[PDB]
Amino acid sequence: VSLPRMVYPQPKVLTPCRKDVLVVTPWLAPIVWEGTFNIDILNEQFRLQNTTIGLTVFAIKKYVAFLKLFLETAEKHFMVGHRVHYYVFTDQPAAVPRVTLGTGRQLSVLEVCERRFLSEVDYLVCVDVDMEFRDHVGVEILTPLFGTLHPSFYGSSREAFTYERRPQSQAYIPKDEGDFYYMGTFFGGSVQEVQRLTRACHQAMMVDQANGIEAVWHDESHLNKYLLRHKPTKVLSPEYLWDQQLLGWPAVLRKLRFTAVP
Ligand SMILES: [Hg+2]
Ligand SMILES: [Hg+2]
Ligand SMILES: [Hg+2]
Ligand SMILES: [Hg+2]
Repeated sequence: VSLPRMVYPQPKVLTPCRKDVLVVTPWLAPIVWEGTFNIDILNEQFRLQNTTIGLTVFAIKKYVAFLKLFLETAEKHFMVGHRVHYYVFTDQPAAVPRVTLGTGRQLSVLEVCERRFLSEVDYLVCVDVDMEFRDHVGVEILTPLFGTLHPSFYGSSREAFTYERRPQSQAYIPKDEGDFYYMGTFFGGSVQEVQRLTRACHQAMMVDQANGIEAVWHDESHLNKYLLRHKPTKVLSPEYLWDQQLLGWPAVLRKLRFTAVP
């Protein structure tokens, strides 16, 4: 469908969008920083497709305590105006707080890549519960396949990346390979691409088990190997995954959108 008439500043062909950061990968995937996107344009494009976003979180044992703040802040900041289905995976279904949701937003509690996700959402976003949203996280992230730059490693050279370095692991990446170091959380994409990813990692991890080896950073090591060989269609800047107690608030981050809880 066509967009309506809209009034916004003209893009400036001869002005770089940012002079401080890389805003596109060498496979031409956007890297999402504040200033790169017009949110009104993007909201129109996604609303016109009647987009549903699923948000999955695991909350097991003590981690259930974090659900209240997680959901309440997602309600303020996550995909506001779009259809959202939260999927909470928990060992304690009765301890899930009753959080009031906006219209068009729903929550399922699943007691601990089901096909149920295909018929229900267009995109899946996979995060941890011990976080809170502090600023806009919206449709600018949505794409067939995305990962987020680990906040501790975005300025690192590939040699310093904590990839799995042992050739006997399926997650092995040598010193002369690697684009970015993606954090093993906050990834997502179309349901198809997310299921392909989780299926690949799950098979690689079982191969490692049979061979008596466990990757240095577990799930995250294997995510890094997957996204090296299957380039994400967007990459999110560390605005999308921050720890301000550990890392402060550098000038390169104009927004801190989704952050560790004390
Ligand atoms: Hg710009
Ligand atoms: Hg997921
Ligand atoms: Hg896995
Ligand atoms: Hg993975």
